Amino acid sequence: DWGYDDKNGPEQWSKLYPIANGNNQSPVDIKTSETKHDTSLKPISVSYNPATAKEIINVGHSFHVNFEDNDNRSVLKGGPFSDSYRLFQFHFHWGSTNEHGSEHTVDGVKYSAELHVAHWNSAKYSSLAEAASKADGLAVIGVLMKVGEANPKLQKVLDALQAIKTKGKRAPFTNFDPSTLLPSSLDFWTYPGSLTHPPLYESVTWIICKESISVSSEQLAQFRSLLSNVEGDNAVPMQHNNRPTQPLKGRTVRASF
Ligand SMILES: [Zn+2]
Repeated sequence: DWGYDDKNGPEQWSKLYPIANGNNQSPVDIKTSETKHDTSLKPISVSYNPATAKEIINVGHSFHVNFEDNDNRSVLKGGPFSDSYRLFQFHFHWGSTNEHGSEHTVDGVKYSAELHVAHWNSAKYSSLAEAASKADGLAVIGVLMKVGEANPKLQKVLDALQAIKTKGKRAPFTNFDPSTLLPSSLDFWTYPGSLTHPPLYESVTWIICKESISVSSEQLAQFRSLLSNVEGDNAVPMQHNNRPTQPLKGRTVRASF
């Protein structure tokens, strides 16, 4: 079983998942002096239907907000993509303290947390399960979260956590459009990469926003007070779930700006 502690964590993952030492691993440090501006990149277009919001789940290492993905009610288009990608989930990563917590870094700078909005290629594939292992199967928008002012758009999500405190708990989570969590500028970086935890498939086209969103110290505390243990066991707070940055191995990070 994999996690984030020292026995089962990022430095150990290569034992059952050798792709952890692959050539297209994520996250990465984005060095802005080494990025290549690409005039061919189109604007990012998101069109999400709040009716697709389904469920919030404590998954032990994190929590997930899942969406109905049976049709194209909620889609990502544009950027580097010719295909339409269907929303299926969003989640966050965070760290032990405010000083770290993001997965991607920019010129070496670590942010406090990171939002991931994940989609699958419904133009080419019939299901998430099919798409997840294909090079062009997944598209994830990453948004760096900078500690500062409380973010009111996080409210519904944070209010839901009291109902899913321990591992395996789940609740309906409905009528929510996660494009409300995105920054006002959708200027972005893009590079070919991977899932940031097992199974670590190199199936993700990353879209990293240039503009951060805010999160308060107390909002981050709410993430960290989720519990990784099952109900009735000794409490084990979910202190962190960010992977260290990985070698670019010659990949190019492109800029839309
Ligand atoms: Zn993630």
